[PDB]
Amino acid sequence: ALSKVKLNDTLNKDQLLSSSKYTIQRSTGDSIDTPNYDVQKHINKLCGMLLITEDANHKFTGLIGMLYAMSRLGREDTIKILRDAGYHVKANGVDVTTHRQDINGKEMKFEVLTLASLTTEIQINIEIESRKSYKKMLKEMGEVAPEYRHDSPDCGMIILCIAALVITKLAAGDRSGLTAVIRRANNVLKNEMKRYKGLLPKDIANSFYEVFEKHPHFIDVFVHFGIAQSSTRGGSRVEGIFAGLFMNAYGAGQVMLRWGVLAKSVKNIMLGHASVQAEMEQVVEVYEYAQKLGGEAGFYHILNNPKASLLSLTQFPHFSSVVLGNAAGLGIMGEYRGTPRNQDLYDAAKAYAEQLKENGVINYSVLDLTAEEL
Amino acid sequence: ALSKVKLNDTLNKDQLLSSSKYTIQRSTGDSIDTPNYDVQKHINKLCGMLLITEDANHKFTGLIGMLYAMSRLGREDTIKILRDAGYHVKANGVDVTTHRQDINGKEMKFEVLTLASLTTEIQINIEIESRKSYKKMLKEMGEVAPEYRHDSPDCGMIILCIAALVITKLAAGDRSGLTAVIRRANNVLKNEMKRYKGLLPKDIANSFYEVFEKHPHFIDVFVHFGIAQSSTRGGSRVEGIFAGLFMNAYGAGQVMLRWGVLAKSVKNIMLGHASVQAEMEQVVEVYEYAQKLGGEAGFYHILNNPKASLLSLTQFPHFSSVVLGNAAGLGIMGEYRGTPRNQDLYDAAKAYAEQLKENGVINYSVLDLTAEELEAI
RNA sequence: CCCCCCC
RNA sequence: CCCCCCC
RNA sequence: CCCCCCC
Ligand SMILES: O[B-](O)(O)O
Ligand SMILES: O[B-](O)(O)O
Repeated sequence: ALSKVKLNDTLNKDQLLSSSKYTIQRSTGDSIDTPNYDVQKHINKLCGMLLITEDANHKFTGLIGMLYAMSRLGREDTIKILRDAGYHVKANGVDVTTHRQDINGKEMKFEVLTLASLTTEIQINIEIESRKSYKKMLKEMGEVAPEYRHDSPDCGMIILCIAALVITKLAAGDRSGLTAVIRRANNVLKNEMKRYKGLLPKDIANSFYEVFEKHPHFIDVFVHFGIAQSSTRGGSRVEGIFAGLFMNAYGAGQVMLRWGVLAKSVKNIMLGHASVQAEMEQVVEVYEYAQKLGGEAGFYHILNNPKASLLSLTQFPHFSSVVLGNAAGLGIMGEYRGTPRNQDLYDAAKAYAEQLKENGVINYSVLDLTAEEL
Repeated sequence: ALSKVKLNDTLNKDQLLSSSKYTIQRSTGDSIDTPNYDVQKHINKLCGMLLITEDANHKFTGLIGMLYAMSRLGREDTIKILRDAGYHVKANGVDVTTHRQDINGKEMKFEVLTLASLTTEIQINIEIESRKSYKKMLKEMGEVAPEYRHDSPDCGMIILCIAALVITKLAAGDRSGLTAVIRRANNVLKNEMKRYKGLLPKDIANSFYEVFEKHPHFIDVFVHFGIAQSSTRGGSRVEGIFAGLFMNAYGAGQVMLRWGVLAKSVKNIMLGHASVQAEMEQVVEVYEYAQKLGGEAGFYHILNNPKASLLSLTQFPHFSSVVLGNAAGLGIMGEYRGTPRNQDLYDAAKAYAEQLKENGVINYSVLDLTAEELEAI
């Protein structure tokens, strides 16, 4: 039978990768700081110091943010996530030590962390500049409220909130999302920006973009932290904001998959086209593959998962075009940098979708109506 | 087939979070007082002291209320709830000690608790001001009845009754509910307010609002206490009031879910609309998800559970609008701060719902009627 | 190669 | 982001 | 909040 002449390449390719007899292990570099729960409070204070600092130097915030996420996971778990990801790790133990240095003649004491990635000389400067901003703040308002200070438990998570926004736009893979990252960091997180002078979306977002670009293993660390954080029973409102923003990243780099379901849901006529119907057998394969993977597939593009390519609908020019057309006709795309391979099908689908948002007839068969006198 | 082109994002997102291989542990701060059952009676007396005090300082009532809830749970269980929630806890043992201090020259004895959160100096002042209010009360009525005194077992739970009302309106997350909290604390809990001069709904409600804002882990403690309390076989009438008020919180921050079932139940015509029908596949996913979670989902918004966002119907502009319309047409909303994304669908649904409350024909097929002679009646 | 919107 | 009523 | 009769 001609029905038997088929080959499920999408499923078979996944099968090949899922059933590997051998494994690779990547060298991360020299050393990774793995802070445990004991150091967590200190990192939160360090995060707060950057947040209180007016016109702060967010060169290290991306890395500091990562340290806080790791301190929440705790040494044991963070090492486990690094090893499970496929990395050879030389773990550096983070401990609190008192450093004595004479700044402006007067000998001063500082509580610093034993970090390889962060110098003790740069750590003291974060505290130095924060104290300047704190005394200026104390001079302006007399007494500083718990909301405006570096001590606040929200501090670490506030920084990680923009990290969740960076992760949201990593699918583009070129820092193009930065504008949207800043925009959203202003709409959401508005109250947080009021309390902290150092909450500079652009500055912090670039720092995280840099850390994820320079250290791709940290993106795996963050994604797994975010999931672990989102597994919690409850928490603060800032922790709720983070969880929401982190979940906005789920399904990034696979918008066509969701827009495809939309086109079906709105019943765009162009889906029934002969050239679109030819692709159907194979488009179902990818949808069934996406269904099979479940939650796992959500962060496939964020973390550069090799199997992310398998979820592409771009390989089907006709279906992608009607899907993209429907999205344009419903006015839901833009400035989406996706181009339709078949222009005629796109234009036809865009036209029908534009006509759909003008009509709308009531389907009385859906409702459980008895004696109708309507 | 085009029927196969689907993706259950709601279910998959939950699956991802439910199957986490790794865990986070949060630092609560420095120390949390974990009082055991032995200290429970003392806290109830302290609660009673604030309740007998005319124009009492309810600055610490939110925290004292939490201590009573923890003393009912008992050290072991409270530590367990804190650890299960995802918090690193340095437990402080609460013990009763006698403190001698000379107030107005005369050396006085006081029974105080070894609390980190509450100073022994502030504890004595609660007792000092209560004694003043007690002697004034003794001068007014001669003999003080068991209902009017601080000794009463209801005291601790009376304070926790307004804590249940605060928890009821935490979904708004901005203290906006305070007006309703006070209002309800007057309708319900009316007899309790008669017996206690210090039962100031506004003052106590703000204290609990503050404690839940400053210490988010305490909201987890309270919710779990409330469930544990509501698991009881029986109790006092005040304990019954609490249980009822605590259960009013179940499903807060998810009113649209319940109003959606209402729209279906009343058979609002606008549900059959083309743009509403397109969303249907996905709206069922969330309803089935809510059905799957069961009782767990009830306090998802109260405790800032990460998965609470997944229960939102706001992501479906058309369905939400008809649901909100039906709620307005039936006159059940207001002043609900929810805005319909599709105005035309809302107005159409509001109109139909208004027409529904005017009609009403009897459906005789529902009843198990045999030989019908009602048409003659 | 894949990706690219909004929230 | 989510939420927001009444009881 | 719930409840509220009779036997
Ligand atoms: O543990 B180290 O090497 O002191 O940082
Ligand atoms: O147990 B403590 O430390 O005495 O309160």
